[PDB]
Amino acid sequence: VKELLKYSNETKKRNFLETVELQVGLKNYDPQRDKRFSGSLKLPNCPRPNMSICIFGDAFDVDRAKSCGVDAMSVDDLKKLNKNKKLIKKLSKKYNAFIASEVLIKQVPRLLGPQLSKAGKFPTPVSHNDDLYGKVTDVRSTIKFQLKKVLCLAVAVGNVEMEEDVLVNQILMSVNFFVSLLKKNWQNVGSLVVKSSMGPAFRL
Amino acid sequence: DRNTAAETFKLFNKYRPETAAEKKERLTKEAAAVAEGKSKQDASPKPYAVKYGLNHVVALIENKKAKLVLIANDVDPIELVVFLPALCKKMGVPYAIVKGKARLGTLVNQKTSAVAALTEVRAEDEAALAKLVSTIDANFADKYDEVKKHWGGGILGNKAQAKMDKRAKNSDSA
Amino acid sequence: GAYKYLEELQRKKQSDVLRFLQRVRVWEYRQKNVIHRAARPTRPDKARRLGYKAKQGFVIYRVRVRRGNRKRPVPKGATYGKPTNQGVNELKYQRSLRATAEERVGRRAANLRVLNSYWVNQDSTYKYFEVILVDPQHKAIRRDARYNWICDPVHKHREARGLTATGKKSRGINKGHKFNNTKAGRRKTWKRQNTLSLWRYRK
RNA sequence: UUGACAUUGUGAAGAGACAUAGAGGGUGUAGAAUAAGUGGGAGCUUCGGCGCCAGUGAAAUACCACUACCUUUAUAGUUUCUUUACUUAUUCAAUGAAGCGGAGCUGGAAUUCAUUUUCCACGUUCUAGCAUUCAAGGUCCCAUUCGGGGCUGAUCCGGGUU
RNA sequence: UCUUUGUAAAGUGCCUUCGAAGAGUCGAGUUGUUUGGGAAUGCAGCUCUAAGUGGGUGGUAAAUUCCAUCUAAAGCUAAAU
RNA sequence: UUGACCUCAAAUCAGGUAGGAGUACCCGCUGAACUUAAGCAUAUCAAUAAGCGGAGGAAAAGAAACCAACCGGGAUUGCCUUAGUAACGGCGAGUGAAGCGGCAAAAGCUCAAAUUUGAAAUCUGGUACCUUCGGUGCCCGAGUUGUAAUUUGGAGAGGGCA
Repeated sequence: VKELLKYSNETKKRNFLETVELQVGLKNYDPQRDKRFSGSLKLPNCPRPNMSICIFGDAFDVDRAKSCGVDAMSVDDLKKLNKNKKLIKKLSKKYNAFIASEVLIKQVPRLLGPQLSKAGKFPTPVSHNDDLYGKVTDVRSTIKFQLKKVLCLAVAVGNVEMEEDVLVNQILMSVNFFVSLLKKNWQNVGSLVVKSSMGPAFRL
Repeated sequence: DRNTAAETFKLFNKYRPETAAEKKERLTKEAAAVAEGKSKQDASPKPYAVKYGLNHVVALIENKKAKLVLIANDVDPIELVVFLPALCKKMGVPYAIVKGKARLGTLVNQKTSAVAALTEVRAEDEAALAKLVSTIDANFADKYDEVKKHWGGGILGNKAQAKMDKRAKNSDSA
Repeated sequence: GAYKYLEELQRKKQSDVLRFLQRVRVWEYRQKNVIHRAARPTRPDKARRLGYKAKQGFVIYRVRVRRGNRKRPVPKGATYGKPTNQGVNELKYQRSLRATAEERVGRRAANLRVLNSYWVNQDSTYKYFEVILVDPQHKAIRRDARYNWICDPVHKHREARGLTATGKKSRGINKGHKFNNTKAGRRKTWKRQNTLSLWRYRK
């Protein structure tokens, strides 16, 4: 059972000595192939925030650059173009739309590398900016499958009590298992090495 | 060894099953008693004889009623008794592999026994029982994993041994 | 109870202990005669579920049978017939070797009666079985109603008429649709359907 | 006749990789800097120190981990090969299964580098004779009868007939 | 018709805890034979070798998923013939 | 040194038993060929004849690891029928079952696997006596590497209550 160990719970709270927001990290284990279309290619809604700081480079257009002055992080435009291609790196993830898809060929050599842009997997160019901003400032997870076999993500903070973090590790177990393709093996819950950022690893 | 065997067989000479004359005597006793005192087989006392027989002993082990189990270094269909070390180690009952089913025969008034077991014991010899349990557990039950790792046999014959050792001496040393 | 342990141990054959015991015993049995007396059942479980009750009268014999196909006679290979029937080397002898063991000890201890038998051991040259014979004239078995049916004289040589354990297999007698050539007996079910039945008032 | 599997086991070599840890290794640009990749992330340690930031590049670090990449087996059992070594299976042969194997005992080749480090011997060759009675002798018994017994003569040890 | 052998044996209602069931056998590959049995009906030689909500059968091979039926690898028994 | 155990033998040991005959029916093994195919090599004759092993008044089979796929039947054997059918087959010549239905006869069950453990409660043999195809007492043996009762798949066991 996931109750004897911590795995999201109260048991690992005094093991780390840093009194800063240290988030818990869950690692899935499933042998896949080297291809890019297989695996769990989905980023769901995380119901409790991961408690991270992230600012959004909303480079919007006429119909969508008005809902950023109420509940957002930064208000940008498409005219400010000579900053996000040469010097500035003060960002964590952006958020775009479908109305302007000809500016995307310009911010690729600087922001596609450290995951500051969008290519094909994360819901960054979503049009709706009046309801999806109650989901991105409550910081989500990071489901990104690597080359051979690992899936490193983040669930919540270890200092958060076991009451908010009781339906979050359960709703995340139902995403890498049910959007699963048929290039996955038996017992897809095979090995879950869960360590936050500083202490020991607690596995099932 | 001979010391613990001597102590163990003094203990079992104190506890023998009923022979024919004893059974006929207690038959006359209870034939008097049930006809006169009408005690439902309780005018006779509770027995304290040694439990024995192989299916009997295995049942007493599986129900954890045994205090001590003895086993022969014998019977030629060996699959009869190779599981009793594992049963006694699995159920925590102490056990010792005594030499000869002949001696186990003579303590039980039979020819061959191949097992013997104490389940009850009177209050006179609890300490001697516990001392024997301690010595046996020092010998047999606690070395069980290590002996389970050892591979017995393989000792060459002495002509082959002497030829081996001379060839090994003249090849590495002089 | 401790025949369940012997039962399950004997089910684990190629494990290291049983292949040690199998090697010592194939050596020992190969150094004795072809048919000789077993003083005690080497497998009390497997003898015991075939009808052994250890009292006066039940006898185990232990028996080596030569192992393989049946090189036909008719010397220098010539069968004198159709090339349908011109084989020698590959013909396979419809009775099992377990049946041959039972039949040979039936002839040698002719006073006794075979009951069943069981495998014990094999190398490439030989199979070794043990037969579980009963002495029917002994007074411990002429009484004791669970085993006195052997005393009736219709069971003289059950081993030679296929009436034992391995006989009724080798006759193919079971129920089923897979035994229609031999279900009540092969030749009775042959003869009842090559017989032209004629009535008086011919239908 | 030739092959494969079975009968068919046990030691000692050479490579393929697994229980089981860890030291280290892994230098195309840029970037304090050898970032094989990823996750958390603005801070930790008494302090120092690094880190956030800054800047960079496809990859931003202090701090804890996973997959990995080339070594390192020191710990345990399996592989196909070395043809090596084994005796217990199987095989062959001989004997009224008679003297095997090891150690010692004298001599003696042997030269001593401390004292023996060594190996060979260890009852019969002029003769168509003889060789048999628990063996004569020696030594201790027994109860001296007339005789019997034990040890040695014929070194012990392991019962593997060789 | 003489004993009444019996404080023996057996039957049945409810509840609980259980519930042991047959291996070099089953099954399989091959080989010979056989059968109406046809990607193999039975038997037998060899080689491999099981399982336990399992095993077999369900007359076309196989993967996958239900369903029904029985319980093998021990044994006895008249009459219709 | 005596006493046991295992195992293996020998006795004109005690007491038993197997052998051969018949073999028409029954259970197996082994196994042709003439023949048919208007030739002949698979086929057919034929799972036959001859050979060999083994029984009885019948043997054998038998209480389902079955038949079905139904609204389900229920051990075995036999007859009538399915049926010269499905199926096999140089798809030639030929070979060729079974379930369902109607009757005949109807019959069920037993071991292994569960410690009786406040009691091997079991049995052969020898002897004494007798209401001597057997019964009772006693004594040696067999046997707890396990005999009796209990249970056998449909149930059944242990407890508890009426």
